[PDB]
Amino acid sequence: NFPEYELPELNTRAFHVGAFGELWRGRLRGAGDLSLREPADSDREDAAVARDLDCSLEAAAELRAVCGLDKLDPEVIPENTDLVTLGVRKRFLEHREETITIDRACRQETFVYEMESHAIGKKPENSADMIEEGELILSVNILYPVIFHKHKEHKPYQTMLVLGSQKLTQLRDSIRCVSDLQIGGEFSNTPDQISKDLYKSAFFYFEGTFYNDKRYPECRDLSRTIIEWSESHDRGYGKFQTARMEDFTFNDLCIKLGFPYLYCHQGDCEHVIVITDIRLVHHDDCLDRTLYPLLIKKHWLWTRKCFVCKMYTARWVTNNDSFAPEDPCFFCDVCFRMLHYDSEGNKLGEFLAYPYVDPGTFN
Amino acid sequence: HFMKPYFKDKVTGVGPPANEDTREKAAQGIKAFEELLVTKWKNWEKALLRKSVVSDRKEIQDINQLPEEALLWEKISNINFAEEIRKFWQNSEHPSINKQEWSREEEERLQAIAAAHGHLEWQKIAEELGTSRSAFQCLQKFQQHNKALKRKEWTEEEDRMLTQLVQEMRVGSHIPYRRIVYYMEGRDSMQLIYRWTKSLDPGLKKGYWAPEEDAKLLQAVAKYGEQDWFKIREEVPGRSDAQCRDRYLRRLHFSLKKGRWNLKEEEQLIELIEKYGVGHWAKIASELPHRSGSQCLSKWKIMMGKK
Amino acid sequence: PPGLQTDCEALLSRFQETDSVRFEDFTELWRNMKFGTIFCGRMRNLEKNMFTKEALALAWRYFLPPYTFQIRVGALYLLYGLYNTQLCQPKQKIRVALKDWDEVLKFQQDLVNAQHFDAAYIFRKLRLDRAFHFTAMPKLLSYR
DNA sequence: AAATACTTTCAAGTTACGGTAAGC
DNA sequence: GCTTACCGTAACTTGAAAGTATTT
Ligand SMILES: [Zn+2]
Ligand SMILES: [Zn+2]
Repeated sequence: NFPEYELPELNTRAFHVGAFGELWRGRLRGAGDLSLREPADSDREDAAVARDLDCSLEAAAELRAVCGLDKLDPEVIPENTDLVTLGVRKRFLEHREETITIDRACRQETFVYEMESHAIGKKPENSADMIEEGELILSVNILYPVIFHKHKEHKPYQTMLVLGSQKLTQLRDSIRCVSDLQIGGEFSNTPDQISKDLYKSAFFYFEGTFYNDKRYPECRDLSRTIIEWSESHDRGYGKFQTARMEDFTFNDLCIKLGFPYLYCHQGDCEHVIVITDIRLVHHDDCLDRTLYPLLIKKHWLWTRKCFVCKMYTARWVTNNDSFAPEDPCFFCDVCFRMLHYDSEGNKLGEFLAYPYVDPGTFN
Repeated sequence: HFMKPYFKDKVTGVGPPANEDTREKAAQGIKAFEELLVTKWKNWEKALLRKSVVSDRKEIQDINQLPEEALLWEKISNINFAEEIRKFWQNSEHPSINKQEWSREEEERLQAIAAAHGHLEWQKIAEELGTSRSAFQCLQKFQQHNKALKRKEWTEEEDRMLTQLVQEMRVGSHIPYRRIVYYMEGRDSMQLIYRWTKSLDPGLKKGYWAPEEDAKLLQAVAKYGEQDWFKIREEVPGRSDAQCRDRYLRRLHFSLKKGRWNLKEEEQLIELIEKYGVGHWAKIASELPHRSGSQCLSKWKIMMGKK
Repeated sequence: PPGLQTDCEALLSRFQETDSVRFEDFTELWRNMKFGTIFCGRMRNLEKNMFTKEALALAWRYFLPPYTFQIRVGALYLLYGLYNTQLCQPKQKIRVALKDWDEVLKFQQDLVNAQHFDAAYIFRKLRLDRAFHFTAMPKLLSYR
């Protein structure tokens, strides 16, 4: 199961992931060169090379001597000539120091760095929770649904690392969407007063087969409509199949690298998943099991402020209101109750008001 | 292409019909992501709107010699180009929507009448004061001018809330303050940044300065030459930016005479207050050969005390 | 990556010309052009990581079979040097695919086969110091 | 109509001030 | 009478994300 290119530079032919992992483990673990243990030595390592490399001991000693590491002012660019990279870096640094008054780590750069590298090198506090030596590591990309206008041109995404031996549902749980917290009923003449976790039923779509969530009784099934419609008369998408999500783990999932699979949850909210770059577990990454899945990338979405104060964040959204100049006008908790109620609900009758859990504060 | 809907018929692209949870969720009242964004209208849109409204809104003579003043729905909106026009034009409404620059004299009446009226029935006051505005604009002005929506005073009980929130919502060095202000009652991002960075941090040190700290601060300043105090803060062991700046400028400078006053420096200070101003002390200290910014203010207060 | 491939090909050609390969002879060039100062530009953390991974990936690319027998050994030396002198706290690592490993091992054993133990011990030490990431494919993949 | 640009906003901060409640 | 840390806001500032006037 050699994973090669199907399309020229962008796509990979399908392959059973578990067979790939077993292929690496069998091909490589025989020499004992993948392990998760952090680190007369000289002549003993010399005998080790003379027995493994199988060169006469003299050559091993000569090489252990002449190779070394020393043969091959820290943050200062010297005058070194034959380095185009150093020349360009020096020019940029000079132009930067002559054109800036306050230079430091910006908010976006520190955000992305401290998000990506904030768990590496960690160790399990318990001893029975450490990850295995041969389990895989899969990087998945989950695109955001469109929330602003600009997301229609340069759509963003979020990334999270998921092991190769844990079930689908442990990634289903950990995909963070705001559409699991929407509560908006219709509060118009009642200003004071369950969430969108009343009905939870989602599914994956991997290489033609649907994976449904039938753990707890609800309106569990959600892939029935597509099966009914898109293949009886369309004649355009071949044949689909079902399989309960909580039964399969990531090794069983025959997939492709760099293809837009699907994840639909809470009715019609759909995220496009683009898996990429599966590898083996190293001894540097966070060696644990209760931290996976964990996200290593995210988006710094804006936040909406109330249209009147312009100082707090929106909490109530009013539709078809006879006061505001715009139809979907948002408000804080002070503007709302100070402008829309005369000590009583619905100052003016033609007026709709709903709670508004904004995404910028919940991401 | 693959965004929404993911399943689209190759020939047509309609997409699969509605789900069951989808129809139930829409019937409940929950709003999609696309329902909370609305496109704004460009200038040409407003021009076309107005001219269509004018065109829509002896008698044969009356038609054609009509002045543009007197004249100034589905048919127009659909055929020519759909309820935002019914609100945009009714609320842009050239004849009677005039949010001119707010002159100072109307502000006092608005504030006093709003306070006396109970801060309620904004349509009623916006029709009572006869201000040629809407109810919304009066509230917006009253809120922007309001001086009772913030706190500007840190108590004991809210420092702990700040600490708990910033310790449960701190990933690495990234500290998102706006989400905290959402969870923090009656504050905003500026005040939380101030408090956490300057006073409330557990790491920082609060106390007197020993001579060794003074020597290190002098070396750091001589390295950096009285700029970029956020870099200087590193050399001094834990002291904040504000502490270093204030201490060096107004306490430790190489030549800033301090102690009791005399007659002559009093002479210069009194004349200079009567000349460069009384409400600002930066310039008053700037001309004064020895004393600093704070010392001039303190001395003026002591003068008032003596009088 | 401001034109690394220019310097990389400069050093690799200046070492091709010798036809006397040995780590006694590559280190001479490594210190005569002082290619070890390429990581002392006073950079931040993100640019440091990106630059290190780009340099290591480029050297790896130059190591692969579709080159001569002369470029490959010099690129192996370059891999060794770059991985050993990079200034990172969690040192960035080179990226090996799956379709490459069999031929890489074949080349290594052929090189050991005839008294060329220099590059042999270099590669053995790279493998032994846990410097690799064993991935399905070299570069991250995604439609766009 | 796809593609390209320029100018807005948002959210970390950083700096320069005005005062305070203390100290001998 | 003096000094000394603390206190808190107005206004700049770096730069990606998001708007949006113009191109062929
Ligand atoms: Zn979602
Ligand atoms: Zn408000």
